[PDB]
Amino acid sequence: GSHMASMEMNKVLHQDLVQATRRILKLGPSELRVTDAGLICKNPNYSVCDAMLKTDTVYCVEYLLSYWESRTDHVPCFIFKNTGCAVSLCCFVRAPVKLVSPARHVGEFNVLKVNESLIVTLKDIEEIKPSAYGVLTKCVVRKSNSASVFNIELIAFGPENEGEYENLLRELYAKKGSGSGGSLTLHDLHDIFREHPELELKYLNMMKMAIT
Repeated sequence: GSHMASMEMNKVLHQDLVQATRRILKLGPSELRVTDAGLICKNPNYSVCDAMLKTDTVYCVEYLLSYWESRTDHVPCFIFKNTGCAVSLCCFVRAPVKLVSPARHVGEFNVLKVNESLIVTLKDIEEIKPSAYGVLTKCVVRKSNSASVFNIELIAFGPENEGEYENLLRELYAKKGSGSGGSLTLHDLHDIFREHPELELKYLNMMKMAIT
């Protein structure tokens, strides 16, 4: 989390973030490029890991950003890059300060050319997402009709069944909110899931219904 952080603590953090990225994004075994752990929390211009995204596949980008924030205590910054025939999501502990390509922040629909950086942060997602309780923002990459271009859409998702979702939240409230009026926030979820990882699987498994 700083240039003076110990190698030992950095290695645990690096392993945590890499494993969580594979799990939360449901990546195949070869779909994550990992930067050497020796670089973490020093030069901010290097990512920790880059996820190689498939097209037409839902990715839980808001939840991943929120998880990283919970583990690092820094504001994460993920950057979509088009390497010619694939999009990578390059995951940084903190925003880089010099990028190879000109950069802009996501909206709901985006066209991603090669040698463009497309930044997504929690601040961007908060601006774009609905106000409804419990929504999570996902991203989907689509093949463009144009060569060397991909489209990236951000989509709101909710639970498949309200009642089963409510029953899961009840299990979380039995572990205990930090939100307005004692309601659970996503940061409450990360804290509970740290101690109850079986509930985290049950939660993510149900957040699969695109919202109107």
